[PDB]
Amino acid sequence: DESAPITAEDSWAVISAFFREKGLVSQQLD
Amino acid sequence: TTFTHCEIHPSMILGVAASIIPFPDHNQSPRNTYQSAMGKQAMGVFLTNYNVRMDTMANILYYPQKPLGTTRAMEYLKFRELPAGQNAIVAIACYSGY
Amino acid sequence: MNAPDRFELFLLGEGESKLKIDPDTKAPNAVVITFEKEDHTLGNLIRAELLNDRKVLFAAYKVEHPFFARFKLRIQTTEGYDPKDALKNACNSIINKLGALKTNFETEWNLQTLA
Amino acid sequence: MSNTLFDDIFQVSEVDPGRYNKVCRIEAASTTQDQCKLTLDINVELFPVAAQDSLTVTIASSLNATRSWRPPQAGDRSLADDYDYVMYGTAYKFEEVSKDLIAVYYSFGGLLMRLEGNYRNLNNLQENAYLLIRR
Amino acid sequence: TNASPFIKRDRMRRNFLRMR
Amino acid sequence: EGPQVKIREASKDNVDFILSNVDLAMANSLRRVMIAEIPTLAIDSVEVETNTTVLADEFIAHRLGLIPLQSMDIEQLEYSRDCFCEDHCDKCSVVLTLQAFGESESTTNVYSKDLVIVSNLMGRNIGHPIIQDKEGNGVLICKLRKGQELKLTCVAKKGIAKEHAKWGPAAAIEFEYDPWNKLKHTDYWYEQDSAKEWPQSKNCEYEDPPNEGDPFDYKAQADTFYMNVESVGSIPVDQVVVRGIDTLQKKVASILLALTQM
Amino acid sequence: RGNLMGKRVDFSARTVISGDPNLELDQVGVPKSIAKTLTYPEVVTPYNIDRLTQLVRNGPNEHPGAKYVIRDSGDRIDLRYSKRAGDIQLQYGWKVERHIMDNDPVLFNRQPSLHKMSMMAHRVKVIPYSTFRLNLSVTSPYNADFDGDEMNLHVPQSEETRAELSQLCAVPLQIVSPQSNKPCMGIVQDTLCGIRKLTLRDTFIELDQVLNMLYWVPDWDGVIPTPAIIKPKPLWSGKQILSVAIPNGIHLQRFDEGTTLLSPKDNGMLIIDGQIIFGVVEKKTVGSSNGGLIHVVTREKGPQVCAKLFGNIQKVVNFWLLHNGFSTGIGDTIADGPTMREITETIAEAKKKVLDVTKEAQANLLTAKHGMTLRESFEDNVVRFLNEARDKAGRLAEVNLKDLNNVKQMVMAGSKGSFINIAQMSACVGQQSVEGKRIAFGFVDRTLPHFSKDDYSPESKGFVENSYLRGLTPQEFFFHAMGGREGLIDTAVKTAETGYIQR
Amino acid sequence: MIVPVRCFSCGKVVGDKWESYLNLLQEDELDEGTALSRLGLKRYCCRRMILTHVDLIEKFLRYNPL
Amino acid sequence: TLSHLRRTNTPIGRDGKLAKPRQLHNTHWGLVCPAETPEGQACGLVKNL
Amino acid sequence: ASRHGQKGTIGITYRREDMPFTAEGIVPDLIINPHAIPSRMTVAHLIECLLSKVAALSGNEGDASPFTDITVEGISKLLREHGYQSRGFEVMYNGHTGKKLMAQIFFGPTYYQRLRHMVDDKIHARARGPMQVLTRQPVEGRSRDGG
Ligand SMILES: [Zn+2]
Ligand SMILES: [Zn+2]
Repeated sequence: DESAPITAEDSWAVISAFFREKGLVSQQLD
Repeated sequence: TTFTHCEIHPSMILGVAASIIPFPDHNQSPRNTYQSAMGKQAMGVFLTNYNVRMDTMANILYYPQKPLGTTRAMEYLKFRELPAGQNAIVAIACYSGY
Repeated sequence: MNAPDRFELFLLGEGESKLKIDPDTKAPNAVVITFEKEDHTLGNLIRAELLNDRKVLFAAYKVEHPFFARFKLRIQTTEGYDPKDALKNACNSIINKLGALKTNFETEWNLQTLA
Repeated sequence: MSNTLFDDIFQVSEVDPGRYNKVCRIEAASTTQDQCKLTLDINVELFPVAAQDSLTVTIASSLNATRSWRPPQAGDRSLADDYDYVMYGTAYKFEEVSKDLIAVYYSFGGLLMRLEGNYRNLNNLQENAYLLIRR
Repeated sequence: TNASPFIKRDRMRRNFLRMR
Repeated sequence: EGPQVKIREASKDNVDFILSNVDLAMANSLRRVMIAEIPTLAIDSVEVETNTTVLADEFIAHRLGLIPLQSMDIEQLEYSRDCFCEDHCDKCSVVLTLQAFGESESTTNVYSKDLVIVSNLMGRNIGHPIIQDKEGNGVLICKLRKGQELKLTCVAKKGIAKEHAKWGPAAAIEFEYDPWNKLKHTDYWYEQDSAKEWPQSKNCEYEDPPNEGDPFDYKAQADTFYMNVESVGSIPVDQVVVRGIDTLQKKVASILLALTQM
Repeated sequence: RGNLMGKRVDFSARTVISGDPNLELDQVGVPKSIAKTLTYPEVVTPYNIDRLTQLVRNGPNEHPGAKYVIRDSGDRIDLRYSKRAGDIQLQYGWKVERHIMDNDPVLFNRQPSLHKMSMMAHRVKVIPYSTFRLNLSVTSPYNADFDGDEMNLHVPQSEETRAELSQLCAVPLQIVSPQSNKPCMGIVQDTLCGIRKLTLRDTFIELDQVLNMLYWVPDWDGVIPTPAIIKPKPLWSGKQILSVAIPNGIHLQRFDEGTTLLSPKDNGMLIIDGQIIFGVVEKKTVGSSNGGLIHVVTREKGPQVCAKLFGNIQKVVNFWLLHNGFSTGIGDTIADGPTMREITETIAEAKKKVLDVTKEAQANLLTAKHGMTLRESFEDNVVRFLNEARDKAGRLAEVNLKDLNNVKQMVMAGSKGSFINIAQMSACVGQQSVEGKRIAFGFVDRTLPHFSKDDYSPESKGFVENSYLRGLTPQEFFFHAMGGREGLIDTAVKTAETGYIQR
Repeated sequence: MIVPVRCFSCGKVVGDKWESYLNLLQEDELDEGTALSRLGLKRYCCRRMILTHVDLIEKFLRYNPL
Repeated sequence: TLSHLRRTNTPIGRDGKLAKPRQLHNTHWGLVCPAETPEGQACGLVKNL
Repeated sequence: ASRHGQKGTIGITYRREDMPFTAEGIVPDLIINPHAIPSRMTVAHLIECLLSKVAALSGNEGDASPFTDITVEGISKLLREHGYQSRGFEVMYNGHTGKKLMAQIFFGPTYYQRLRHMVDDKIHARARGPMQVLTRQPVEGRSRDGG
């Protein structure tokens, strides 16, 4: 399946994508 | 049983130095307060260009090691790549003098 | 800086011997000896083996402070018998025992020798 | 000149652990002096004890102010030193109960006892003493 | 129970390489 | 004869053995002199002719100071403090030269075998760098690429372990006695059981279990030791054992002769 | 203010301290660079002539060193250049400047001073490895841990001043604080724990130790005490050996709640003729107290022998604690599982009674207790219930906890921690709060946006369920931070206000 | 940075097995635990040294000064 | 440094009250660290995202 | 300081000939007072040390993970089957003579770090130096040798 729910371990990848997009200094930069 | 939202992870209510606190539930809060105050005064490395990047104050140790303990976040804080201190072997003993 | 210098770990000080004896007045035939430039290495061993012999009476040794590589030692014995000769006898016993240890270890390791 | 000043056979009732690991507590009665009562602290391990054990006690005024102690000097010592439990301490307090039974509490360093008996009410002891217990 | 004291990542990458 | 000794297992680099019919103070003093007064040779003073790397110079110095060397004939030479000369005669010290060059496009390494003997060795087997791997490399120093030059003049004098760990040969120790608590010098922490909350010693089998119910043996005394010594390899392990014995005995003889002088 | 009632000074020192167990109270450890830097004038008499002449020949570097000389008139000849160095005859009626040789009187300061303390005088034993050094005793009246605080030092110049510092501001006549009508000195945490270890009946000791301590005490009479127990081996009690260090003719009685002269529970304390007889040394007898041992010996025997008394018992307990060794760990903290589930069901039944009371409130029938309001009575009931839950849990945990538990040994030994600390760290926390009311309805209708609306459950307001060891939930983490931050802000305002009113 | 010399804990010669510890990863696809096993430091006191060293000298040297 | 980029600072005045925002509030969730506060006369003034 | 606020300074330094040491001779790097623990209530330091030891024996790195399910029980069983004590206590020896030690010691690897306020910027002493022209008093500043 691909349509399964999401275990608590999984969200670190979401964090990875979010930081690779935004970066830490995103506030000042934006 | 009427949710509409869940957080990505409860660990991400923290801040920058707050990430570095290992097992930050497992102490008392004012200790976290002194830790966040203290971590700004740590040496180690700050950048990598320091052979050229002149400045007045600069503190570089010799052998920096990533800590044996860590949380998942300071991977994203790049702290694994550039650490603050190094590990050692500590002992807890009233060894009679000092 | 003009602290006392770093040759106080092992080197002898000029104009001063490796030891100075001193007579107490607290008990009959009781003396104390000042040692310096060494440590528990000789200290514990000399105290234990001088304790083992039983013609002598009482001993103990201590360091004043770890910042100085010196220590003291307190000896009394019964009359006629003397502390200095007692401890020199103790030292001969030490050197004899360990010399036996050395030669026996050498023979043991040679008879070990692989192939 | 060094003599026993009180000596009898005493029978322990039982023994209390006292939540420790090297000492315990004993209480005992005389066979002869039914007025007399004995309790005593003891290093429990180094001489084991049990219920229904007859024991003997001894005053031992001295062994024939003492100087610095001599290492035991293995030659023959014709003293009161040929039982097992030899034990030295200090007296501190005298007690009068029932107008007849005198009572004194000696010490041993960090050990205590309670002792009774009204016949020897001057012959009993005074500021410090020894102790001898056999088998 | 397994209780997950530690975890693996590129093995699961390769598992999805065979899954896809 | 007294202190009987028995071997267990030997190698090039670590020796474990049995010491019996001895005393606790004797063993402790053996350990102390073993880690403290075994004289050897190591690099101490460094002369930087020209540095170019991305590292600091005294950094390179302290990096150098821990390279061990061949240490057989170390008795032959003399301490600079007692030597009548000045500035490192051939009797009292040795000379080291290091050369590297930024030649390749890729990064370059420097191994500790690249340093060379310089001055008069006078035939005493002294001061070669130890190699341990299969590939003849003394352990790493610094990395360079295409543009950087190091010219190193280095002088190595005697030194001892007690004032600085540079001259320590030991760098490990092991120590055991009464593996089975028979002397009962200390109890164990426990929360519900002394036994199951602890593991057995590896030294368990050479002494019997404590018979489970006999009274406490009071007049016993310490013996039956278990020494495993693993040297660095700058000097052979049998040599460090016998030489520690030698320096202990010479020290005690010195204090005896000073006494009889007094 | 900055120029008349306070100003800058001369002859000053400022470093950071470390402890030491081998230096008695009237000394202080002074680093030798500072000894070179400072000075002190003397005079030239027939008495001091040779030692002063030698120390002048010693030059301005070697540690007993001189820097300046003063002849009859306004004469300042400096010894650094001084090409006529080995030539001055140093006539009478003159003044020389020298370094600090040892046991000079010296006045001590630490910011910020509050009372008659912080102002001790000291003698000096000069120490290398540059820093200060002082006795572990005097630490709490100095009101300074070793967290990096710095000290302030001054040196008198003339003999009147030196004498009056020596006779008034030295430690041994400052043992009892005038302000608190009880002595405020004290043996402290580590040696306190060690002496509680030593005083126990069940332990003993051997020759090799007891001879070494008997040499360790500086004023030992050259007489060994007798064996306490003889049969296979001489042995001694820790009480027996400590009785050597206690000086003679001192008497105390404690007699609290056991103490029927044959103490089964082994409390109490009684000393005849300077020798221990029985009891357990503990801070509530041997530390700072109204009927203190220190109070007794100072008031009776004479207030400087007590200095050597601290020196004696401090050195002895230190050296015995060396070969003894002592520590703690997690195995102190974790406890028995059945007791854990008893804690669990205790909290559970507390929650159940809370739920019952809330239901009674929610069906409108209540007492509406007199004085306060309906909701206030509800708050009182739930607060009282949860606090009874917390300390009943703590009582159960403490009574289950074992007798070889080292942190229990620490706390009933005295120095640090408490029953409240152990229970707090091991079983539960209790509801964090600000100003008595529990965590207010910040957002509308509820506490935090993560529960459903309109609740007063212990989870809702955030009574803390778990202990430390098992972890927390984020909500409890957040409330804990709330209470701590409240503590910090009130401290950081009250310090300025109390400083103003004190001045 | 540079893997250091002579472990604080034990003190034996460390870093001989360093690039070896590298090449027991890439061309062997070898798990680190058994890698440290066959590497052969039976204590842990040295095992931690290589377990937590982080290279910096590569990022250092991939500048091009002079 | 990565701490010091994300700083915030309010003005208040000299003394101020205490229920006023010197101390933390429940509204702060998910936005500002409930631990990383500076200490000394400005605790609860500076705060970190 | 620690990672939990245990600031201070260094008392002295010995060497290995009298530092405390164990069966495998793992001499320690630094030693502190247990009295920090039951007053500052810092359990996190201890759990960090225990997880650090099991990480060192495993070869795997550790985990902190503020709101998760890793417990002392799992840590204990893992490090137990790695062949040591179930909690972190240890047989230990005398530095001087090497007799047995009565108690046992929790002891192992931990992460520390270094501060900035070093001693050489704070050592400062003065006698009869420069004068300020407004007030004829000793001037300020460690830089210009103040008071
Ligand atoms: Zn020469
Ligand atoms: Zn190692």
